[PDB]
Amino acid sequence: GSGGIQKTPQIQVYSRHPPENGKPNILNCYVTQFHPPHIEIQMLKNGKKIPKVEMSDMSFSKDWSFYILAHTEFTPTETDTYACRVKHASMAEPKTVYWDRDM
Amino acid sequence: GPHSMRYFETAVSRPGLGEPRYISVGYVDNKEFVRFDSDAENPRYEPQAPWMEQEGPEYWERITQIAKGQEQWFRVNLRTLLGCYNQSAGGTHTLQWMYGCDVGSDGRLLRGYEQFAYDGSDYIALNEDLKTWTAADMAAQITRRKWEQAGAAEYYRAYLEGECVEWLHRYLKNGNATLLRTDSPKAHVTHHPREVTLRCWALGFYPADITLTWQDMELVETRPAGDGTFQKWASVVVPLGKEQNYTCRVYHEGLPEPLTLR
Amino acid sequence: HPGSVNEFDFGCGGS
Ligand SMILES: *[C@@H]1O[C@H](CO)[C@@H](O)[C@H](O)[C@H]1NC(C)=O
Repeated sequence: GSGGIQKTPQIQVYSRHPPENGKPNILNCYVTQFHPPHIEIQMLKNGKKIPKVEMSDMSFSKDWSFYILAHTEFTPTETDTYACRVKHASMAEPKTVYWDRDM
Repeated sequence: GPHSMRYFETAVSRPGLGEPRYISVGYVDNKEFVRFDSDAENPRYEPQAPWMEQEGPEYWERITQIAKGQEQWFRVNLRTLLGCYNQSAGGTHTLQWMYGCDVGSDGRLLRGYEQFAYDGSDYIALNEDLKTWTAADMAAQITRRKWEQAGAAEYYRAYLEGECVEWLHRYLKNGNATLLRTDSPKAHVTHHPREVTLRCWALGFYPADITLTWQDMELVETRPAGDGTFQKWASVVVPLGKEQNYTCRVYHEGLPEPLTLR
Repeated sequence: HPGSVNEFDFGCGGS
């Protein structure tokens, strides 16, 4: 809560297509409205680091805060859990955000 | 459809961990097309869009030398700013620069932008006239005076009206298959027992500009979906059995007739 | 195509 010099990331986790078990898709973690820009983003499958995640679309808004997309190809199943885990100076602990399949 | 080119340049200090990290990302509309990162092994500009395979080795060498010079301009101006603000070495600090041009659907220049921020708030910005500056604090008032005397604005105005527009025209033509396409939204509504939440989704659309209305409203900023298309949702909380009175509307460049759904 | 190397520094020391 040094809200004058840091901004806490907003973490959005969503698929390209409405999910269908065993149909190929893309999982996105859009990490937004943060400052300062150093950040670490992992995408997790059943609690473990997905390799070969692409980081793209780094930009900043009119209020100067930072945006970045992490994305990966995946095929959802009934029993695979997906999350985005973020570490940023604004937060004591890494934050893990779980994909909401039914939003 | 009007179009824009924009660059997002950031240096961020990391005291005791090494020199500041310098990143420059270029966009045509909302498509990233080039990127430099000082932390890469072999830092250079790299293409992020397929139309940039048309440019030759001379193009990559010249813009990579610009990034090597620009990196040092950000590192020295970070160190200047510590002395302007009487800040200690050792704290994390950030210098941002956004610049670019907007053109109409006929390609003519609509406006240009040069804006700087220190530690995530306004520093100095060029006005719409491309001639005079807005300084946001006491430090930037001194820069404004020096930059008025040196004629800084004239160098930026020459870029924004010439090079920026001429390269944006070249990229719109070379990337016309990607950049001038229209992918119309695919929309659906989801039903969430809560009150009840109605959520109108737009998926699979290009370009990013859209309007979602319910006929108050939760939403998210339009967001990239990982394959160069965009998505958006807007939600309302409605009375627990009378939700057929509610209608989601979507407007987009690819819908000559807007969608209506419930 | 990016902007060329910035010609001027901030110089915000004052007197
Ligand atoms: C600047 O910072 C130093 C060291 O932190 C401090 O002792 C000094 O009083 C400051 N000078 C001004 C003008 O605030």
